[PDB]
Order: sequence, then C-alpha cells, then structure tokens
Amino acid sequence: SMEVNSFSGYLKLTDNVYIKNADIVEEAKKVKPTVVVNAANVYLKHGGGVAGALNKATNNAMQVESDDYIATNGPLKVGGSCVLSGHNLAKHCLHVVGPNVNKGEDIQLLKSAYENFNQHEVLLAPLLSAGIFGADPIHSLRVCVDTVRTNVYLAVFDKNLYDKLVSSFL
Ligand SMILES: COC(=O)c1c(NC(=O)[C@@H]2CCCC[C@H]2C(=O)O)sc2c1CCCCCC2
Repeated sequence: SMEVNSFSGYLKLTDNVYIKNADIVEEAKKVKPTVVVNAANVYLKHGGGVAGALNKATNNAMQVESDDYIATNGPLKVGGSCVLSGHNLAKHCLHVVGPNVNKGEDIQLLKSAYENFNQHEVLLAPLLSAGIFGADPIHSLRVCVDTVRTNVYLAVFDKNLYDKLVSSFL
C-alpha cells in the first residue's frame, strides 16, 4: 500500500514510544504505515499470534511471498529481520524474529530483535517475544522502550494487558 502514516489515538510512553489498545490488522489498514512489524519466526511461517493475523489479512499473499523469500535466501537468525511487501497493510512489512522462550531460545536476543526497528523512521509494531513466544510482555515493553530510539507506534490487542502495561508509565 502507498504509505500515509495516519497515526492517531496513541498514548505517548516516552519521547519516541507510543502505544494504543488496537487490533494491528485494523490499525494497519487505517494508518497505512511505511512499515508494519510482523512477530515472525526464522522460516516466516505465519501461524499463531500477530503473524497469522497479518497473513490472513493479505489472503495468504504474505505467506506465498515469505515462502519465496525463504527459498532464495534461507531462514533468518533469531534477533534478525527482513523487509518484504506490506501488501494491503503497509508499504513494507519488517519481519522481526524475537526469541521464542517456549522453544528455549535466548531471551537476550530480544535486544537484537528490537534493534531492527532502529533501521526505520517510523513503524507500527506489536510486542516481540511475548504472547505465543512465551516472554513476559512487561519485559518486552521495557526492552522496546530501552532499545528502540526511532518513532515506534505499539498496538496491544488485549485491553486488560494494555491497561496493566501502560499503568507503570502514567
Ligand atoms: C496487536 O496484536 C494483535 O492485533 C494481535 C495479537 N497480538 C498478540 O498476540 C500480542 C503478543 C505480544 C503480547 C501482546 C499481545 C497483544 O497485542 O495483546 S494476536 C492476534 C492479533 C490480531 C487481533 C486478533 C487476535 C488474534 C491474532
């Protein structure tokens, strides 16, 4: 999609981190960001969590693009990223691999994962390594705030989690 970056309705947590209680698919469609972040795995298999939602919204175009990327380039590393099409959601999708602590992956790589955001002026993003990836979402938000130095607009879907997360910044 042509970029518009129509961001509104966010709470400002820090100079550069904004957060909203939102479905990232519905938010991406309304914002048309330059970059939407996917909570990816190294083979870009878009199943549970944010990844399946973004892919479903593209009617599997993201998965077919991702399979072709993997065929040519092979898998990412944990903490790594690649830039692919944003399809109908964004100009670009930055597929970022946070460590999956459910799979015994090194939580220290969450810093590396969030560093990928710093390659981009502005992003719409979910929390990395939490949810199906098994890390504490409070820790994910802390690493995001400490590591991301560019303009990041966070969407958190679950209202109860959103309220608990933002409580410590109000
Ligand atoms: C912004 O996040 C989303 O919009 C979605 C998910 N977010 C998560 O899983 C986050 C993992 C990290 C911890 C925070 C979590 C959260 O944002 O609450 S899953 C998902 C969606 C799309 C909406 C439909 C529901 C099922 C597909």
